[PDB]
Amino acid sequence: ARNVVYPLYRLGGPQLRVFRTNFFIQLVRPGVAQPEDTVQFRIPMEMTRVDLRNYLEGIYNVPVAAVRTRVQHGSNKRRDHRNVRIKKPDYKVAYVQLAHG
Amino acid sequence: PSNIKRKNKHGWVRRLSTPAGVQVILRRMLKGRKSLSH
Amino acid sequence: ANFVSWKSRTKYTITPVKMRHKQRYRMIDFLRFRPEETKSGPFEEKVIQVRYDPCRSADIALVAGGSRKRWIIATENMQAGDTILNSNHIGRMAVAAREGDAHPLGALPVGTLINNVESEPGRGAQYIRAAGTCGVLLRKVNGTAIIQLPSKRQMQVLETCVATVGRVSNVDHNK
Amino acid sequence: DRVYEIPGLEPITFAGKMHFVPWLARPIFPPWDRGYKDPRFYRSPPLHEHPLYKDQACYIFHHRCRLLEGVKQALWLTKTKLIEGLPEKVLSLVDDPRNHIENQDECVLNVISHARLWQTTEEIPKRETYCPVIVDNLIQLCKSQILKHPSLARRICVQNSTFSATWNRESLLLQVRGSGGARLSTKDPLPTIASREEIEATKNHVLETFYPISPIIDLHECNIYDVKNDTGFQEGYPYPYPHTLYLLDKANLRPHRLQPDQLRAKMILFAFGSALAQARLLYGNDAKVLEQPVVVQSVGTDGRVFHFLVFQLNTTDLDCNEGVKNLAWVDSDQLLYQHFWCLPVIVEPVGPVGFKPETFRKFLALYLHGA
Amino acid sequence: LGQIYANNDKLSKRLKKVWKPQLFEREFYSEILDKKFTVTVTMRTLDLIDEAYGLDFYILKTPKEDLCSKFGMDLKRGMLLRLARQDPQLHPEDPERRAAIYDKYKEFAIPEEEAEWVGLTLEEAIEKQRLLEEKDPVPLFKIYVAELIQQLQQQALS
Amino acid sequence: GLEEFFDDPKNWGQEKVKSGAAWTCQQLRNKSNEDLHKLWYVLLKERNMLLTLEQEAKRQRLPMPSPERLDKVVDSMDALDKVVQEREDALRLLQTGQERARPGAWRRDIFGRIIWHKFKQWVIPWHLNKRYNRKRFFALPYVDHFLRLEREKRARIKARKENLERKKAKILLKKF
RNA sequence: UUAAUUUAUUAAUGCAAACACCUGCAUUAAAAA
RNA sequence: ACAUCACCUCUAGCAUCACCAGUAUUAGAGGC
RNA sequence: CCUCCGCAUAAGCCUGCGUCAGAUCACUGACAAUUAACAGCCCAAUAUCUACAAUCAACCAACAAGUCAUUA
RNA sequence: GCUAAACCUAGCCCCAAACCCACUCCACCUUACUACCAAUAAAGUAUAGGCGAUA
Repeated sequence: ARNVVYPLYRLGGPQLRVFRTNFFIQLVRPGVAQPEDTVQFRIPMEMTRVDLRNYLEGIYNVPVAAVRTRVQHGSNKRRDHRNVRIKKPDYKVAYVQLAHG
Repeated sequence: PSNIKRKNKHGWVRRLSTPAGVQVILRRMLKGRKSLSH
Repeated sequence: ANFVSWKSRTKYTITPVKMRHKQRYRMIDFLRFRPEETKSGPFEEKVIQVRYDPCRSADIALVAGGSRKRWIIATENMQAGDTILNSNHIGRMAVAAREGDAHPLGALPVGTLINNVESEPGRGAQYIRAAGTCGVLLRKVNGTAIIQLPSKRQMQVLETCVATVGRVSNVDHNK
Repeated sequence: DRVYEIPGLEPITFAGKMHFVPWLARPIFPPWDRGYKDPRFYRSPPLHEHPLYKDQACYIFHHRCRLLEGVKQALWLTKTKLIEGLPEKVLSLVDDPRNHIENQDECVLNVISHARLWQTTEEIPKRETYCPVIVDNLIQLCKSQILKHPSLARRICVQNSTFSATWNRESLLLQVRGSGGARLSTKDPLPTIASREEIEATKNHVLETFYPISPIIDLHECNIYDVKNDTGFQEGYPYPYPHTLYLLDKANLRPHRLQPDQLRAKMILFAFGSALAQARLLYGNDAKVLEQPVVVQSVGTDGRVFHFLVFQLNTTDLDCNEGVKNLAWVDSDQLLYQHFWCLPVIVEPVGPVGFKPETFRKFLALYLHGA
Repeated sequence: LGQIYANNDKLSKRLKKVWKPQLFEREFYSEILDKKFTVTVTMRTLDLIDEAYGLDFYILKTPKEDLCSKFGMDLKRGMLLRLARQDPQLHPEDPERRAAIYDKYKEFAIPEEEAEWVGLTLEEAIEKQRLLEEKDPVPLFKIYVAELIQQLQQQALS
Repeated sequence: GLEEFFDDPKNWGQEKVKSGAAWTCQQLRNKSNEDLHKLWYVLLKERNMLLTLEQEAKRQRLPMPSPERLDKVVDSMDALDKVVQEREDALRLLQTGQERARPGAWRRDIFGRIIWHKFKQWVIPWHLNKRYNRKRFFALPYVDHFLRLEREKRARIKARKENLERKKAKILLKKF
């Protein structure tokens, strides 16, 4: 979940569970050549690699073998009529290598 | 140019460290500056 | 400013200390007569190495007694393997001391060269400390000794303050 | 705040708020104790309620303790005679030409050159890099003799082996905790070297004692200790008898390295500890004279300067200052090559200079003991 | 903190002067609080002590502006609370002396509520008040249960 | 599997996909917490598909087939969040009487302004929290002048606004 | 700086107060206006 | 150039924040 | 035909000659991308150990006297 | 005839009246925006003052 406080964990405490996940995901077409088992996602900044693995495995029943992440920097080189910089937002790209060939 | 040096001398923490820096920040907040510190 | 002095170690240590050409600091024990834990009275000590010290003009001696090593300041003829008595007992007669041992000023033949002189009983040795220096025990009155510092200013100290005999090592540091 | 002095009233503090305020009194807080145990924030009890805090302070000699005068402390601490030079028995194992590797000198030379020059991508291999390799390669050369002596199939070279041994001398309690690499283990024990006459003649010997420094200096004061004799293995372990302790000084910096005297004292104490653990395991914790004294040897090395020790442990009544005494044979400052040039100087080609093969012959003799 | 003229002549320079009192580390005994207090005072403090006949009377007589001390008002608040509470902890197992001292200062007897707020700086009073009215919010469950019970009572009487 | 990220292949390139009304809050109030749970995940999948399609349309330089249903899914999920949140706060008011889920306080920072400080979760209590005790929840007397000047700045802005409204009303009455 | 007069101070003294530190009142200098 | 080794001059008989964790063959203040 | 330059990292800068499209000696809009093993980001306490330079470290060669470690 | 000219209304000013602001979620004193550990008049009068400039 995004934009929420997480309950603090202490030793021998209950598992943290999220019941209605708040972060949403898109699978986008790669801009370059990729291996056959690689699926590319655009992902929220807060969502981690473990979170993405569990997300796909649970919601979509996709067996995931590897996950990699990078943060893409959006351009700040473009201006209003007021010479004020306009930001294209940064985003997170995930690369998911599927399992079982 | 150095980011460590810049944030060490003109940063938020350095400003709030002393009453004079708090007054700098208060002056800038009264003026309406977008950037109160480095 | 952000000045934190390096002079921050609490416990006495035989090892050099990184201090702020580069030098490391050897901690000198100027309280020459200190009995160690669960010991008292006079005690012998052995010279292991007579070492150059960057922090000062005289050279120093790593000197081990019982269960503790310590850095003391060297006298002119002090060899590796030499044995030195750190004494406390003020004798009835004078003590015909050797070149490098430390005695209360009541236990010395008057008119001998001394060095590393205290100012109070238990003060620690503040004076006659640089290279090749020496001071002569001029005369003593009841519970009192009078010293001639190398600046020829005489000093009245108590009888039971410890001073080491002989002159400080590394002579011809001047020349 | 003076309000804390007035017998009637309770000071008003910023404890109601959860922050400091300069115009309200500072609250007094109870000593907070975390309810649960969390390993990353554990505070050990002060050194009184540890389950083993003995008032009688023990002295520990670990792998680090550099002795003051050196060997003398070792003989005194162990009550052992010191005879210069190895016995005739061991040196006679290599007296013949038949007990020799083919191209012996050249083979040893190649091991040296590998260790010091041909080892790594780096131009000049460093001490940590060439000391243990010289050791292990020498044991490999020696192990190349299994053809002539099949009994060498009954020995192994185990590492990360730690032994412990406790003994009393006068009123001082000593405990050795040997943690060093390359301990050689044999199924068969080493036969006694010292016969009856030498041990029975050692009685007249008096061990020389020094002053003023106590013969306990630079050993570790330790009050939280256990009087436990650990031979370094579980019971019913094959190859249970120590043969040779290979100890190496592999520090680059000169101060970080043991002086040769201190290293010899190191090996004396280590061999004694190994033998003492074996004695206590085989005979119980009884201070007595052994009818089957235990012989254990050690090889100490700096990387090029070798030293050999053979220790004969024959008494367990260490507390007394008289009676039979242990005895150790030492070969000291046995450098195996004078120097090694890694770059040609312009005159002197790359390689070792001053190679003397007698040092390795002694090495081979020690290795072949018990074979 | 003032200024003076160099030699008591107005045709001289004006130069800054500070006049400091003489501080004496004296030691007194508050009978009503029954405590030895070490206090830094002035000779004038000893004079008003003498004229007021005791530290007790001096403290409960001298007003806030004349005392000009926070410690003085802490002592005052303690004293007035001890009077108002009729507190037996002055001298345990000693009632006649307690009664003697308590009657000795009957004049300055005050209600306890008034004594509670005496000598408090404004921030201290706000802190006390905010403690006082700090209550855990009562759950709507019992409000609604009581309301339902009340409605059932009203319906029953119909 | 991964086909759920794209809608039925029969609709690919249709340029107009028919969709029904979005869930209202009132409709969702009649459903159980479990029906709300599963409906949440249904809408999660649907929104992921629609976001995927929107991005792919941007990539192909083509208009999205029917962008209204994305808004409808978003509105449906906001309604579901509102419904569940209402239930949670009703229960919290009943059991505890508190109005907010996160504990907080009315504090006064270094700049002298009243703020609602929201509390965080910590393991150690506050008096031995080194970092927390560096923060200053009080203002020194050098702030009150700046507080007064800010007050006057706000007063100026309000006066300008109210006067401008009155002038505009005069103009409106003049024209009409 | 040996212009003006002064010592706010800092270092000393002397005298008051108190039972040495702290304070008040004068004097002599350095650094000062 | 200053600093700094080195050199010269003057002051200083001494301890816990520099000098200094130093003690007149020394240290500081200057100058080059 | 030049090459006294280049290639990486650091520091700094922040998408600043990738693709598609347009305008402007002859930048704008849209889309896309940098995937950790390299490097950051560390360390459970309480005491208690840390005299012997580097220079191929072996002599020699010295002074300005040195850059390094644990145990219970 | 090029360059250009022209335009009213954004808003603002001075008053009056009235005592203002400040938690969607989340983040922010560490390198901020970082989940988590030791009236008028009296009157320019009386007065003060290198008794003067002035007050």
